[PDB]
Amino acid sequence: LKAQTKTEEFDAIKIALASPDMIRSWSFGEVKKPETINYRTFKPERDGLFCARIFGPVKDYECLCGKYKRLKHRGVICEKCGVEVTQTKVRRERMGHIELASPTAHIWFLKSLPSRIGLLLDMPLRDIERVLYFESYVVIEGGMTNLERQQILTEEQYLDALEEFGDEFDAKMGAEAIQALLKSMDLEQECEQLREELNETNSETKRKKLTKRIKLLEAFVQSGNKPEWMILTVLPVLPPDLRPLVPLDGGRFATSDLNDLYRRVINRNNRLKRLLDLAAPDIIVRNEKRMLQEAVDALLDNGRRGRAITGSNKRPLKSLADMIKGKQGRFRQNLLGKRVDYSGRSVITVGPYLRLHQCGLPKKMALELFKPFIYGKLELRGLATTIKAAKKMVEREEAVVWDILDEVIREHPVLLNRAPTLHRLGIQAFEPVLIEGKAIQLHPLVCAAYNADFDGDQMAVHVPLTLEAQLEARALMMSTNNILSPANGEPIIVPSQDVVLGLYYMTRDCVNAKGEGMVLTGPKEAERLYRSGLASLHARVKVRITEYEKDANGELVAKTSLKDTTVGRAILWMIVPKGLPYSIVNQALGKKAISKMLNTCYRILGLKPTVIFADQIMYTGFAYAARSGASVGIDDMVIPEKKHEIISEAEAEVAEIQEQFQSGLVTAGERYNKVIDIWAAANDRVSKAMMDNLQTETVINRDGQEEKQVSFNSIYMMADSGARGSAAQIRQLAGMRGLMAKPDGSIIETPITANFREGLNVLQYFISTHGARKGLADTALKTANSGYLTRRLVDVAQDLVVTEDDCGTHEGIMMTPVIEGGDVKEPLRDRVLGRVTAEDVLKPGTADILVPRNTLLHEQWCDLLEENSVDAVKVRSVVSCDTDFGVCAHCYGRDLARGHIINKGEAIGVIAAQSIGEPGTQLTTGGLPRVADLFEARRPKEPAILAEISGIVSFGKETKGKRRLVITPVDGSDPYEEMIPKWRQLNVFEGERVERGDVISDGPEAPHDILRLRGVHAVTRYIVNEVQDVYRLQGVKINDKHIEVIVRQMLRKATIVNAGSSDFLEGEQVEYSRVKIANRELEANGKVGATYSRDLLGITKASLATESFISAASFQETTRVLTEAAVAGKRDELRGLKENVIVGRLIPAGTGYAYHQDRMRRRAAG
Amino acid sequence: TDPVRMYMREMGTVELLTREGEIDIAKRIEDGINQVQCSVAEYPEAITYLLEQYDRVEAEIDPELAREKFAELRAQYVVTRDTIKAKGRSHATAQEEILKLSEVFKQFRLVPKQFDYLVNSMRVMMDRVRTQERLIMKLCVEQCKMPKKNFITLFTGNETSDTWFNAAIAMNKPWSEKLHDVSEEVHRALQKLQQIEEETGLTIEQVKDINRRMSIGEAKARRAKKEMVEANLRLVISIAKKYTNRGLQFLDLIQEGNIGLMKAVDKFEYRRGYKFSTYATWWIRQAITRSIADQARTIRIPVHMIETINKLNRISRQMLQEMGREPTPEELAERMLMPEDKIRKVLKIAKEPISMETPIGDDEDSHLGDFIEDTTLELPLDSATTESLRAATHDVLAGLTAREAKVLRMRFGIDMNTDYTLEEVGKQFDVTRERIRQIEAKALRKLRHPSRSEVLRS
Ligand SMILES: CCCC/C(C)=C/C=C(\C)C(=O)c1c(O)cc([C@H](C)CC/C=C/NC(=O)OC)oc1=O
Ligand SMILES: [Mg+2]
Ligand SMILES: [Zn+2]
Ligand SMILES: [Zn+2]
Repeated sequence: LKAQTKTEEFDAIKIALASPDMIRSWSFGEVKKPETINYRTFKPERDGLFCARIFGPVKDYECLCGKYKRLKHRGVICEKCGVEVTQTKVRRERMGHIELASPTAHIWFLKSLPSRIGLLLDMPLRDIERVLYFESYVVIEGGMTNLERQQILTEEQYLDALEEFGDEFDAKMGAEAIQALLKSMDLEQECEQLREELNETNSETKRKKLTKRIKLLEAFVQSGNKPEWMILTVLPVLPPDLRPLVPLDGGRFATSDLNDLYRRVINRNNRLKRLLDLAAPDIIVRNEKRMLQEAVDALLDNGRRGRAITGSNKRPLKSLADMIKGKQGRFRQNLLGKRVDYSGRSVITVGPYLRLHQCGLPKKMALELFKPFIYGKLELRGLATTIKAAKKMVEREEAVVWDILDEVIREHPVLLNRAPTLHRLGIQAFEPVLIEGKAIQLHPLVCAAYNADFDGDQMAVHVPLTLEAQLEARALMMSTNNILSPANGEPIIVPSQDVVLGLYYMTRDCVNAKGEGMVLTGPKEAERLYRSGLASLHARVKVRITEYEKDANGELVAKTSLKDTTVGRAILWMIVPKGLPYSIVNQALGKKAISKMLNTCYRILGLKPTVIFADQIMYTGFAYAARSGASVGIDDMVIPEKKHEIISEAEAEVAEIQEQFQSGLVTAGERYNKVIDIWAAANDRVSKAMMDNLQTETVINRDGQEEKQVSFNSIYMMADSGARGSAAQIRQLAGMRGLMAKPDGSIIETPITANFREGLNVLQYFISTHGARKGLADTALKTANSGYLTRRLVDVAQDLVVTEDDCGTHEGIMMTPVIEGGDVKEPLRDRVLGRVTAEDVLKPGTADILVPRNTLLHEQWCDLLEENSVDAVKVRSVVSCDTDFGVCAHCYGRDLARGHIINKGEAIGVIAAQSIGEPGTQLTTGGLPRVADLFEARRPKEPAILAEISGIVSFGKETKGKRRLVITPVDGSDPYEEMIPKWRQLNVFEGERVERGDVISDGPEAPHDILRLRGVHAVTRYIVNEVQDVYRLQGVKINDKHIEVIVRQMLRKATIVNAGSSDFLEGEQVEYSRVKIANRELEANGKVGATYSRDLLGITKASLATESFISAASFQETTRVLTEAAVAGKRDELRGLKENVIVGRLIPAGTGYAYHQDRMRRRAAG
Repeated sequence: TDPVRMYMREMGTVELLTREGEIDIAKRIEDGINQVQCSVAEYPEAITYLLEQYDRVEAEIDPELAREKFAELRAQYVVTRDTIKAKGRSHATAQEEILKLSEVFKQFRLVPKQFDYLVNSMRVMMDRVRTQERLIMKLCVEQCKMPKKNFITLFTGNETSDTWFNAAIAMNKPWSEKLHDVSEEVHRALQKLQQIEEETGLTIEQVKDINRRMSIGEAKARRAKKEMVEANLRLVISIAKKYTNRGLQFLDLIQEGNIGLMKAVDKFEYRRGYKFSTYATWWIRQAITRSIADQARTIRIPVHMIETINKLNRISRQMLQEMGREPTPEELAERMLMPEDKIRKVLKIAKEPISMETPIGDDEDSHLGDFIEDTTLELPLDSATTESLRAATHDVLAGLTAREAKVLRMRFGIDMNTDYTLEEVGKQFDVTRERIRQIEAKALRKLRHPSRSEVLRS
């Protein structure tokens, strides 16, 4: 039964140090000349940094001398010119090597911060260099003599001390030393010593340093690597066709910088190699070596010294180092992110004949896009002899092909994506409708997801090729399945703006209208009553109608009624489907309510019949708009009748407060602060002036006297509807327009009292600038900042899939409605819908299991919950989820844009990360960074302290800059005494027992504590309840899960407290423990032990702890990761997401979930 | 901190000189020559080798004159061989013609190449001696458990014969009896040793000393010159401070300089009142300039090419002000020995030329080479068709006589390997040649119906 040898579905990646022999396993040869190409006959001279003799033929299947040019003589090597003939593709694969005159030192490990060559020698930085540039000799194995090994002498000393001990000690200088040094040390050794001293001395700086040192070490041993290797003797050179030497037009040339850089090492080396044979004076060759080690590090990570310039050009050259892709951090940096075939884009417009599952793509793009499918399909039906020609037909745009193409298209969706791809919806699959124009046409309803208007936004398109994709495209990405924001249960495919004006319009009622009070059979005769010119839309009318209600056993029950409604609202009811209450359209309908109508149709008749509703909800919503002829002309913007009146009234107050100020009844900061209120009040009144008047003054009259009703002025109906406007903005059209604050931040004690319908005067405008400018500026930034944020989250969620089914723990968190002092800042129902419980729920009274253990709370359930007065709930949430290395479905909850519980595999991490960082843009200590404060885990400036331990308190010693405070346990050993700076105000009661985690100073508190002290179900509520005050404040609906799930990553680490097998103090993944304690619990031995303590880790600091090193080395400092990762010879067993993408295999979630699983079992399988 | 200062500061140990320590050395050098010259003047096989090649270069600069001195030399040897073997004047006065001969050896120079050979040849031959010698000790001292105290007293006498071997076994000491287990080995090493006494034609005993006095003589001078150069670090810089930034970075020219320096010290002769420096300058300006031009641009380039350039570069800047405008290659070549395109061909290989990793816009910080399209690779719809070609064609050959098909396909490698000569295609099939030709043409006659391939054409 064979292993293998050849090539195979490998997995996982090993990185490590590089044996010289091993390196030589790589080179097809030693570059040894600094030449390039010929100079006249632009051939490549062998053998030198481009060659063929080594790297490969230039031209597919062709020897260099050229004796052998046939697709015949392949693996042959020209007798003359060291060339196997093969494709030229090798000279982009093959590598080289060079032998060095002097062993020479690897700049990554010598400086990539904690210098491996450093701490491994436990020998300081400054010296080694000192040894290297030949400043001073260093001891090595001095043996029983007079001196330590890693000790160092000056020349003279070395000489003095040479004369005393002839041999029997060793001292060198120059690379070889360190080379000498490493080869020679034995690790295994120090450790056991290091091991003891760890045990011999008990001190925190120490075991911090010590045990932390050792932990690095035996890692190295565990690697495989050899520290003699951190030094270079042979150097691999990257293949030529990647540091190419292309010709340009006008036959100037261009190449990558490595070639300069290369040419430098080669040069020095040789001349040096040369020098030896001249037996040149060691004063020079010393210098030479010193130069070589320059050229090298020039090569490798230019920037860690004097920074070799670019030749020719001022500017600095490009070191391998610099050419690492991903590269990033810290931080940035986007990744554009490869370009791509089958793709394109343009300007986009409306298209409202579009049924939500489609979009209008222009004949012309659609042509060039699907070109091959066309080439094939053409010759299949055999309208074309052969493709060559098939091309010519489409080249010719023959009429036939247009018809054809239609065929290729039929059920063939394409991808449509817009500007900054935020949440997964930034890409949505449509079926395409062929179209003239070079515009893309958009389904309006969708606009609102992408965020696209039509003032020039361009959306770009893609093609799903694979059979697969066409399903992926159709099942998941297809327009329709995305209509519940995965951010937050509500529909996202709500009635936008143009429309709800129409709807709102219809579902309205004028006091005394063309038909006030008749009665019609049903809407059928209702509309007929209209297009006939007989009724007004909104003339009140009773009508016969039927709603249905599927109240009974899954079953649809009908019901007729003489509902007392309007004509419009009648006519709408035509659109509504079955199991909906007429009650739903009875009223006026805001966009506020009308999305809510939509959700409901979905949570009761579900997808399809929610959808086709929504198109029809639109199609209509436009039509009565256009019919209504709403439009705005100056006359609509009513400046309240009494505006100017008050102004002068409050204009009074001020001359008053002035009088008093100069009479110094009252002060300046006083006065100011006084005045500015009254201006404030006025604006509230000149606000609520018009709004009181604008609102309703529609005073009209039926049969009798006068009645007044909610107006029909064109603009009210805008804001009233939710189409557009904000009474905040109105107030700027009619009444006074706010107050401007000058740049200071310091608001100006004289509001912009005029408005838009009136002139603005110079000065009015002017102050008005700075503002709108600052604003623009803000947005420009908040958006730069929103981003870098998300980049971090997804950086850290991500590798997180809904893996386990139901972890099966009873452990959950406790939900209360939010109640911020006054009124409930947010209901308990919103919080809890969609979660799955810990334990069965009892009524008010008891023995009454309402809901049983873990149930997924639907709407009904809730409604049941709300009927019973029910009021707080323990719930399953992913910080609870016992499942390790994933997230049980049950611990989670339900959401999707689809309604039912999460399905295994979905990538909830990302889709968490998304729904946060996305709306972040619109944020306003506080606001955005105040957010980063949550997740970054930053202590505030001045943090409270709390009852460290429960137990009675007492103050000991005195004021010595800090008062030691000694808590005293009723039972336990009392000794807790903390040293506190008393130059801040206390709170605690002085002879009082203090429940650990009480307020012992007041002011902000630092989460790590709350965690540590108060608890997880505690902290975990802090992070959210407080992230939540921000978004909530901003009308921004994000559901808690997501945050929790971030939080979860925050606390991936934990600190042990005892042992048996781990290493006593260490900081480790609650993961690996949760597994390892298990492996002792009934497993091997109790041994013992171990216990831990959970740690709060800042997101960013969380991320950079990825089992996957590829993953992580994309987020932070890179140069580091590799450097530090290659030394402990890590392996990356894949599994994570990105890493699989980089190396471009298949995603282990999504679809690819179903697949990977199928393999991981075969790994460790027999 | 920074390589350059180190070199400087390193050089800081001034160690300046006057005329005195100047010449004072030059002899110290020269001694080590003779001392070694003399040292080597001593070697029979150094000279008997001199004979063998002489016979090889003469069996294949005035030849007859060369034929003459070889006689004086050739004469003076054979006599001396008898002042040994005939043992007249027991290496006292027979010693003297041995000396006369060596004198003959001590005059005139040669070719440094055969030299380092002999130098080597001696010492490699010296190797085999301590080669065979390193054998006997591990086999008697460490092997026979025999003390090294007793090994140097008796072996040292001869170091070739077996006088100590069979005299350390009869001493009836406790370490003696062990010497037997190596009797096949000791016999074999003393053999090759005396053999060297035969190959060398000199006692292994006396052959060390001479080789050494070279070796030291070696040091004396080695040591010496080293000193000389260190004197003039400062020289090099000055001048090398000239050639700077010329498509070559500092330390480089200067290293090279200290080569050009270090060279000069060799070819010199202090017996020349010409003062040492200005003899350096040349040999320094030598390497550092000739250094530059051949290794400085990313494409090499011949010299004259360099010069023929700067001829232009200078002229054009000379030309410019003449015609305070602008110089056109016709004009420029005019002012020239030069043809013209020959010039134009010249222009193009200047320019160093630009780095692909140059920045261009910042449309998304682009890079140059982010834009160089490939030209090798084949288009997909371009490759695909090809695929249609083999097929649709293979689609056709089947419609023909299975005998003709294999006759075309042979002519065109198709589905096969090398394209078969439209002759030798016969020869394989016999019925040559013309015979087959007709068959060929029969194919082509079918293109009544090639609406397939016809179209795969354009
Ligand atoms: C050497 C150490 C770093 C390794 C990397 C990052 C190497 C990157 C190369 C070689 C690319 O050129 C490249 C790619 O290979 C792939 C991509 C895609 C845009 C993937 C980016 C997002 C990944 N996924 C993620 O975040 O989880 C959701 O964009 C690139 O620029
Ligand atoms: Mg826009
Ligand atoms: Zn060849
Ligand atoms: Zn769970």
